[PDB]
Amino acid sequence: DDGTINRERSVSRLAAVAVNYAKAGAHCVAPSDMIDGRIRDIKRGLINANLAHKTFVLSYAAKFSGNLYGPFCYQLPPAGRGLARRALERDMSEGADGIIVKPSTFYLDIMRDASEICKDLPICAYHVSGEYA
Amino acid sequence: MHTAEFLETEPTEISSVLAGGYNHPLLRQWQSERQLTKNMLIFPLFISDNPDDFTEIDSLPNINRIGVNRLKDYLKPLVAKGLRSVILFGVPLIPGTKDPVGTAADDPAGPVIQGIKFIREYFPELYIICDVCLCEYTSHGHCGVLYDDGTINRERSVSRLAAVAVNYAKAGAHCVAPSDMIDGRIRDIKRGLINANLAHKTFVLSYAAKFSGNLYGPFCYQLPPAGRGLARRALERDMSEGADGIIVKPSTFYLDIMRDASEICKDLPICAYHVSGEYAMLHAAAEKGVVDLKTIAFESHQGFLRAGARLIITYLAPEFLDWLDEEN
Amino acid sequence: MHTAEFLETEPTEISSVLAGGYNHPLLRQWQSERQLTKNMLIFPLFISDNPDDFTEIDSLPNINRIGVNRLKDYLKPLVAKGLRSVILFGVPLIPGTKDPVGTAADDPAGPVIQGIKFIREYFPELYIICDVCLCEYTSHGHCGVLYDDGTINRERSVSRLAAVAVNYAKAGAHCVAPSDMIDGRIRDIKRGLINANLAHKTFVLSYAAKFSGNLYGPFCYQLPPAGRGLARRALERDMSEGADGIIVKPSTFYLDIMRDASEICKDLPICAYHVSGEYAMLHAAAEKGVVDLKTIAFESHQGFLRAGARLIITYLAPEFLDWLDEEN
Amino acid sequence: MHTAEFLETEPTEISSVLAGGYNHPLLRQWQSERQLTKNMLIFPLFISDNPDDFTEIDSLPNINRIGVNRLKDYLKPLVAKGLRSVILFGVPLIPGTKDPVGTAADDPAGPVIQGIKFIREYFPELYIICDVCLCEYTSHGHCGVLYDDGTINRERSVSRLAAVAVNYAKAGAHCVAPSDMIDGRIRDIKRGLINANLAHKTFVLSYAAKFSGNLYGPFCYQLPPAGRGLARRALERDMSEGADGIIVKPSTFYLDIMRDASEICKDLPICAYHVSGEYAMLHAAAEKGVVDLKTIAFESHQGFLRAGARLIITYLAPEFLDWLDEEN
Ligand SMILES: [Hg+2]
Ligand SMILES: [Hg+2]
Ligand SMILES: [Hg+2]
Repeated sequence: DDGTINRERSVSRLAAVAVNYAKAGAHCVAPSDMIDGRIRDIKRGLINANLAHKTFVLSYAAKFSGNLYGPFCYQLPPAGRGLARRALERDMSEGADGIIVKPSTFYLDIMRDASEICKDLPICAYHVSGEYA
Repeated sequence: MHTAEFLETEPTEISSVLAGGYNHPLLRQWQSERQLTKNMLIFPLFISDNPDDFTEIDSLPNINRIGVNRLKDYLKPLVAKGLRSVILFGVPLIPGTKDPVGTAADDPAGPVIQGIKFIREYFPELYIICDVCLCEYTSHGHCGVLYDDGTINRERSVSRLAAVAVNYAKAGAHCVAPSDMIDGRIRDIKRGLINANLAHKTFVLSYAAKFSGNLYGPFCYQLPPAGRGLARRALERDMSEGADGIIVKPSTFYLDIMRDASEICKDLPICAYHVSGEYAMLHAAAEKGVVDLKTIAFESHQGFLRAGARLIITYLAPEFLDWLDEEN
Repeated sequence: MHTAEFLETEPTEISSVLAGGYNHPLLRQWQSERQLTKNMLIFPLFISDNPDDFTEIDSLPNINRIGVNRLKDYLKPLVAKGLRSVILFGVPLIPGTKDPVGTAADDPAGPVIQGIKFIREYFPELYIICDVCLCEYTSHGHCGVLYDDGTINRERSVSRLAAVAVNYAKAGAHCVAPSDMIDGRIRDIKRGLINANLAHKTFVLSYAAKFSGNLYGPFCYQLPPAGRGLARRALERDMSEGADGIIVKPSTFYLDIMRDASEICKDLPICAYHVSGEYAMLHAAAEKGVVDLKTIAFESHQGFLRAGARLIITYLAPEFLDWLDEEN
Repeated sequence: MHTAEFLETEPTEISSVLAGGYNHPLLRQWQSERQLTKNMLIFPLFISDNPDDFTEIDSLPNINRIGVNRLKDYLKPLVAKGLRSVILFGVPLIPGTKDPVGTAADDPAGPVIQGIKFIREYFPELYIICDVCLCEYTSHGHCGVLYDDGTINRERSVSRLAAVAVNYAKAGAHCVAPSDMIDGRIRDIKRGLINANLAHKTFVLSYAAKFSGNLYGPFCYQLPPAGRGLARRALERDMSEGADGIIVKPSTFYLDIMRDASEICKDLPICAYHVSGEYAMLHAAAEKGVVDLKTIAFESHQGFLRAGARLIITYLAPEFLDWLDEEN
């Protein structure tokens, strides 16, 4: 009601999509929300949907907010270096098989934390449009 | 008909709810490993030999080639703006001062030393850092004393650099930031300052991490962009050799390295350097409007502070001292 | 009647489902700590003294004893295949060159130095590594300058090895891989290259881990197969002594050690060496059909890359450069 | 004339002299993290359904397909040789026992359970480990209960495996080594043994690390040769799920992984498995003479013990029990 995101709903709704793609024939699903625990659920859903073993959950464990997406909801602070470590460690725990760090070039340190923390998970760098243009 | 499917959930884990730690604008200050002050900003200076100079350089810059008689005006305001430091860059412009050993380097009557005697007196407040390198005062222009139409003569160049290093330090400069990258030049610069009995007054601020990329001028010893291991060995070495603080450059493209710096060199104040490349890249990008300068400037700079740095050498110094004064 | 019993389960834990990270053929590339390129492969060369030589050796080999006048043909193709490096092995075949101090070693007119002057000119592209040892140029043939009908005279042999090491390095070779295993031979080879003012050009690629097993030739200082601790102390030492990169051999039977190598010597490029034994063992095994060569070759080689190595010295080099060109 | 140059040295560092720790033959036993005994060796058994069987398999093997009436002779000697364990492999040969759920699996009258009741009585001394998998007792032959002309039905197959697992364990078997690699099959096999109130008697010896390579038979869920990270996550998981010991296979080509195993699973006895591939590869290699079997056999096996394993599953078991009796 003319406010703030209804977590559990949105999540229940996202996990829904997530699986339909995955039912449709897609190999990977990269949730780009950043709504807490959306991964535990997307993995659980793919499980019941008995697709757990085919789909690669590639989370966006690290989606920060900066003037690099379009010049000028839930989204981690540029200076918050600790959330981002807790936000990875969480998604790793929740089932994520790989993770995404973005933007990239301005957050190599974070990407660096990613590798340490999420050492056994293939890490992916995202060169946001901002950086690009 | 296609209806919105909604999967069946489980109760929310208390360990999936971080979001409340970062909601208010204040908790986004309370999450910053360190907040950006004015006393962090270190302004580079390119003191030219024509004491009447104030020549604009450029690629996107708003940076100059000042002279010792302009200094009391360009510096005046900034300082009243709260500026606490500067990193001197000397610029010989006379027709015959270069040479085979950058002799004109430690030159009691040049840009640098004739700049350092100017501040210590008109602006006793400031804190003087002096870049230490033979690039600019040499005929070939390489950073160091070279051999037979080849490769740098280490021990010589070093013996020569440590020389300058101390003269600055004898002249009245607080800090010396060697920018060569010639092995063991630090052990020597520290030793020299020791005999010269100045060890206890001068802050050796090494450039432990000087990489090579298209970010210094569009297109000698210098670490590879991909070599992540040298850079760790190159820090650990300079830390051992006496360095009291260290420099990582460029910065924004090497936050990971700056990150390694903090771990490795944990007890040494780390400094971030926003190379001109980065700098003129941001302005250039702001003009086409790909982003708004002021926005990208602090993000990029808190990138320094998060990534590890408690100090910064940037050209946006004129700018931040204004900004950091602001609230709403 | 005997019926298939099926126990009663619990809901599947999200932390028991890894399988989706490795299903597509591409995610099995996305899981490899490092993918195998051509620029990793380093080809050993056994340059004989009869410049007309191209004598096949063997146990299972497809390896030879070439001469300096064959070199421009055997090497030609491979290079056009993308080959970027080689590790020279000199072979004196003349009737009187051995001796009490492997004098003929650093010999400006031998296999090795008369090979290294051949490439630097006909194939400037290549990267030359030179094995450094007194085994082959000595009458007794031991690796080092020996005493009275006994045990190696360390300091001598070392003083002598460091000598060769530098001559190669003076001759135009890029890298020097000491293969003795005589204590502190590295500190000295690095020191020598320093005085010789070549420190900054030559890559000391030690053989920090040279064990002893039936894999070099069927059946001096050399580490025990079970001694897992020496090997860690033997690396940490060579790292300290100046080594810029290190070698582990044999390889496939010592992936654990290669693994220790990576941890210990984390910032130093690690190299895997597929000893001839291993090599002729694989061919020999492929002929009886116990496995298909091509299959076992990459598995065994990605064993290097997973286990820790970003470089490799193998005889399957002729082979991989072909293969790595392939897709389906 | 070309004379032997000898560089000028520095006094030998005490920290470059390890060599005295490994000189005598005894100090090379005193350096082994662990010495190889007979009670380490675990012999695999392929108990066929024709109780009169003793059919030789092969690629290089000296391994068979015995029957329950041969068992008291083939086993007799070995045991008197000191053998303390075996890992049973059941072989149904009758024309109609396969099927959609490997029902014939836990079959009180089959190779496996009719083997396990034979030892517990004629050789009470031995220690029985039973491989647990649906590969061999299924029509399709995949390891697990499959779907509609596709991909393994996890939860089913698991529910079915845990079933077998317990029947063996009810039948009188000491250990159960699941060889599937179907996620979470361990949590369940441990849970089952718990309800079945056998948790405290049966040793779950997982195959936490079963990779895929040309070493099992020349040319379902199974980890990639290059995936070094899954294997660490795949161990840490099985350790968590109840596994009391773990298996790494193949072995010699994965000593690094076996190495990770020891670190990760430090408090769990680690076991090395010398897959048939490796095995027939060594014989095959010994025949052409590329090496002498006996030599390569212990090196390769101490490779297990150094790399991390306090147990071993090999076909050279007949052999070592002889050998380990020897001195000179
Ligand atoms: Hg310079
Ligand atoms: Hg040698
Ligand atoms: Hg199986």
